[PDB]
Amino acid sequence: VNSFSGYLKLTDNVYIKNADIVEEAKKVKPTVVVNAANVYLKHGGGVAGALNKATNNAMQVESDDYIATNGPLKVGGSCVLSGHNLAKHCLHVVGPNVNKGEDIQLLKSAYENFNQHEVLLAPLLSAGIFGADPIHSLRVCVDTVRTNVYLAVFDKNLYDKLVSSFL
Ligand SMILES: CO[C@H]1O[C@H](COP(=O)(O)OP(=O)(O)OC[C@H]2O[C@@H](n3cnc4c(N)ncnc43)[C@H](O)[C@@H]2O)[C@@H](O)[C@H]1O
Repeated sequence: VNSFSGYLKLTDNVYIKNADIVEEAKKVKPTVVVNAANVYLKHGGGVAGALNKATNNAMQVESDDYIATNGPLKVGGSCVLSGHNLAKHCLHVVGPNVNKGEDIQLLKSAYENFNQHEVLLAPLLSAGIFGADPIHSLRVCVDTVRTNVYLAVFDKNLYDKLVSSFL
């Protein structure tokens, strides 16, 4: 469990690696993998689609069942579901959809959900299709998360820009 390796330490509790979060989950066997979700847990692409594909669609079946019973999440909110074959648990976190006008301050609330877990494998919330500036998402993560977060950044150019901008 939690076999993290090859990360660059950014702060006392935030680590970063240029990697596909799916390949990391398979190597690391984390207690918790974070999904960058929407409020309906419809895992249509990005991190969410990659995680769902790696669970052979079991994540989407489980998510549909949960939402049908319980209703949508709130923006900035989260829910723990099974991690299936990738992790013990998946923490589905809804960052704000900045491009659609949702309040970017909810990125703080989104990252605050990480603090209920001692160690997490995670992506940069809202930094893809939701349109938040990745450097900003990293800054909010560093300022908000107090537990141990291992960030997987798939794109090499972005990873280099994030590490350069942080260094
Ligand atoms: C389309 O629907 C989905 O996207 C919506 C949520 O959008 P988001 O902006 O919060 O998250 P996204 O996943 O787009 O990117 C977050 C960050 O992870 C990077 N990245 C992408 N794939 C990655 C991978 N396999 N491994 C590591 N890093 C990855 C991105 O380059 C970006 O920096 C929601 O509706 C959801 O169902």
